[PDB]
Amino acid sequence: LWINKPWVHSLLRICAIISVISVCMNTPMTFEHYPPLQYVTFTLDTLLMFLYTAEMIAKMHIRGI
Repeated sequence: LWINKPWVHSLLRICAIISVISVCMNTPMTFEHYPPLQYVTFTLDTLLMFLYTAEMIAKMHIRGI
């Protein structure tokens, strides 16, 4: 349906790459270097978690648990 767009899956893949980058940018030394990076990765993780939870609950609305 709306969440099964041909390009929305590419958006999800790009989001996964962004999540990989963010988790690669989560170190005590990196945060000490740039606490702004700490805030940025927190916000990115929050957005990605929101999107992935939404798509998971939408997907499970059709297929059984």
